[PDB]
Amino acid sequence: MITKTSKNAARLKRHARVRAKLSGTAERPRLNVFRSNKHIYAQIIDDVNGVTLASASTLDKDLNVESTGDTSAATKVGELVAKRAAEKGISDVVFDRGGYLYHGRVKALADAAREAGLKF
Amino acid sequence: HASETLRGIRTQLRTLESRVRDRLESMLRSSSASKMLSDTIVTIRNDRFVIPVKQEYRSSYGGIVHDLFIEPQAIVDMNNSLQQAKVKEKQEIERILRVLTEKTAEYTEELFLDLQVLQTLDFIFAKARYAKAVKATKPIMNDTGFIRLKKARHPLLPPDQVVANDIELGRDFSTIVITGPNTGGKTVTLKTLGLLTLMAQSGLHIPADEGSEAAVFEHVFADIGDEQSIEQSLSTFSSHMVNIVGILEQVNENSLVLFDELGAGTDPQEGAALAMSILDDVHRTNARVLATTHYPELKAYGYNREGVMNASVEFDIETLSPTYKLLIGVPGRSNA
Amino acid sequence: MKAGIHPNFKKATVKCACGNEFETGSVKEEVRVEICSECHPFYTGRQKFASADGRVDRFNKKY
Amino acid sequence: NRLKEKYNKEIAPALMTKFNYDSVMQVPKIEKIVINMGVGDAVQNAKAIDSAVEELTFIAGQKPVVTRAKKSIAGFRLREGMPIGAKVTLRGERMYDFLDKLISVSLPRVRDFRGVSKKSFDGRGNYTLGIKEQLIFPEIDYDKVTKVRGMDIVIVTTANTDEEARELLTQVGMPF
RNA sequence: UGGUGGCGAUAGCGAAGAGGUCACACCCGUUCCCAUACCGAACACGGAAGUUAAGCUCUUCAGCGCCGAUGGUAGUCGGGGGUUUCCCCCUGUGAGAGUAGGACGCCGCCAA
RNA sequence: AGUCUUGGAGGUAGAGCACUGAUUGGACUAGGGGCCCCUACCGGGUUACCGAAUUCAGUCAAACUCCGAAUGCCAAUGACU
Repeated sequence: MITKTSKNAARLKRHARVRAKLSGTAERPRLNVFRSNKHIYAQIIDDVNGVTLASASTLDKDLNVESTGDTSAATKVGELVAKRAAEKGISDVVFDRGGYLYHGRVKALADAAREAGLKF
Repeated sequence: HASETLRGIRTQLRTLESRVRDRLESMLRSSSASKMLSDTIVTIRNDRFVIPVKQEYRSSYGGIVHDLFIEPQAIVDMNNSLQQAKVKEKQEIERILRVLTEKTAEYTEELFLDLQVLQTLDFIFAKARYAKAVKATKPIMNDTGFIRLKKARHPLLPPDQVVANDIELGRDFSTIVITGPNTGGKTVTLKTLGLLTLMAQSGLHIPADEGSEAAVFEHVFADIGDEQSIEQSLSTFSSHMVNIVGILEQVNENSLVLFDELGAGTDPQEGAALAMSILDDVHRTNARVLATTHYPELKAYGYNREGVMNASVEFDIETLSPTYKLLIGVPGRSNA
Repeated sequence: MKAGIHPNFKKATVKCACGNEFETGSVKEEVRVEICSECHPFYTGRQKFASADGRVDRFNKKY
Repeated sequence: NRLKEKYNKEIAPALMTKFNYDSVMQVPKIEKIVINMGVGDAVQNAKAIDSAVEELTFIAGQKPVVTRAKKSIAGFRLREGMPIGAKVTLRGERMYDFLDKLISVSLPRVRDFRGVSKKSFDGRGNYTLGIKEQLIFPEIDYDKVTKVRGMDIVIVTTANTDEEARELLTQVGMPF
């Protein structure tokens, strides 16, 4: 009857552990990333007002790919997020890794944002 | 549906097991009792449902310790009733098996007659599946001791390696003497006539073509032997001679006789003289005879005797190979 | 699987004196055995020798 | 393989139909098999820790851990942080191969093996042993064997009840 | 439906049902990235054979737990009195527990 | 400086068991003494001879608080003296 908690619980504990020191304010919103077994989602949020400024996902109809969970898909999602943040002139952003290690898809999305021009 | 008693016993077992599970579950969802258990779950020991229990908690319980593991007192009665239901089950099944024994005992004659009918049909149909499987024809099978194997083939050779021969015996002549050098078609012609006769006399179809005829002999006789091992060439002549003596004691007008190299393994003149005298002895019985020989003297035998026919096997001097073709009415020439 | 900290696993054909062959990933390339599962009497159901010698005493009143 | 296909094709469907589960993966599964050595005899023989570590690497390629005392004790002359026993966790093809080797050789190789303990079910659904002989199966090199103390094996399963775990083990081939 | 914040468990624990075609998770293996004092257990690497059991949602209950009155009581600033290791009166203030009751959740953003 | 007004820090009287301690009776109780039977201190039969632990109820605490006053202190905005 061995039982083990879900990965999402661990992910939330890690995300809270991270947010305990960082937060999103005006001219410096957060950049959250959520992993899914079939997708990945990114959002720009202002913790001061609890309002999202821009978001993206592998479900978007523009800049779409069939991989849906590959480094290339993450890079394209990051490029789209940076394009949205350029259209909406925030001019800055802070990275909020949702407890995930800055190794794979998260690193790819961050590098895509950096290359696009989103300065952390 | 076998009996209402069996249905009631099945209902008693399923309802009593469900009552066991519900009673265990009422113990296991009781919050005051959960402290005393190792687990809020059912377990089994010694073919009983039991509760898993903390070893230090021992004197608090009302139940039989199995191992702690405990069978509670309220379920001992249920498990005993289930045991009685298993006893009633096996009694019911033995009763129904005795009833089935009686119902089979009523239809003994029908079962035996159906078994005989199906064994007859399986025998008939297996023979016919074999007869179709070797692409073989019904022999025209006769009391006149007559054979006409049209385009006859040795059954133990492949259908593309074998050579087809017309063999006819027991009409215009009762004896055939196959003359010529020891070429592998003489003995193969003997074994072909013999095999196809035993196949045909059993109602098994023969590797010979449509309109073939074969004979209902009362007996078949063979002196067909390998010259085994040169330590024994007079054990060969003597063994052949002992077999020939045994054939001569028993042969009749209703007999087939097959002879390979009569009088071999001795002086050729004495061998040929023995062979002619043995063939004359057998020929007087009006038995059907096929003989082979390499002796020159026997090339005159079927010209000088009424009811005897000479034959030979065709040989290709250009390839140094036997053609295995039988030539009836033509004596064999030597080509040494 | 760490690099080099563990020995190389190799598929081997576990053999028995009775002829039974079993395959398991083992360090040894081959493993010779005398008593396999079926060879051991307990796995053979009611063993003949044990089922024959397990009778209770009868006081030896034969004589 | 030789065990995975057998399981998936005989134990899972049969046990599912027997227990009337509401889903396919509700069938209990053997999660892992943990092997432990337990010894603090290391107090008197510092090199004893090396023993059962070279043997465990041969039993299973997975190198064991040098577990250390989590608490000191005077009755045993122990101090926190000193090495005591060894641990191994088999998950994947390793546990299947270990089960195969065990069932095929170890149990039949024991001289007086008859009706293994039925008691040593957890209540919970796990099954637990302490082999007392250090040379149970052939990979232990009888010649190189000097000490005779066997191994703890702990079979862990997702079974919610001991009954279903017993059925799973019996169908797998545990000769109870 | 999912992600993301604020509000004091009136949010939480416990027991029973319904949901996955999407979505979220279970799941399949380690060739690739990464890794485990041992391990694809965890973290990663790609996918979708099947699974709604569990996680997660929608429902139910007052069982643990939580919030929680009014009145009165004790205590008490100030004034006064007495048999003064303490007690009593007056203006004002005013507890905890106990109850009556509430509650098995409310709103802000974004995508579908 | 005095107050009318507000918001604060705070753990004192009071009350209390929700922690740490002392403690009364009841239900139950693993375990330890005593008659002992045979008896490898192994197996029991009993005790109101004691009793860890749990549970119900009921007491006490300067250095115990799930709780918490009245008073006193700081300052501010609008006001009189």
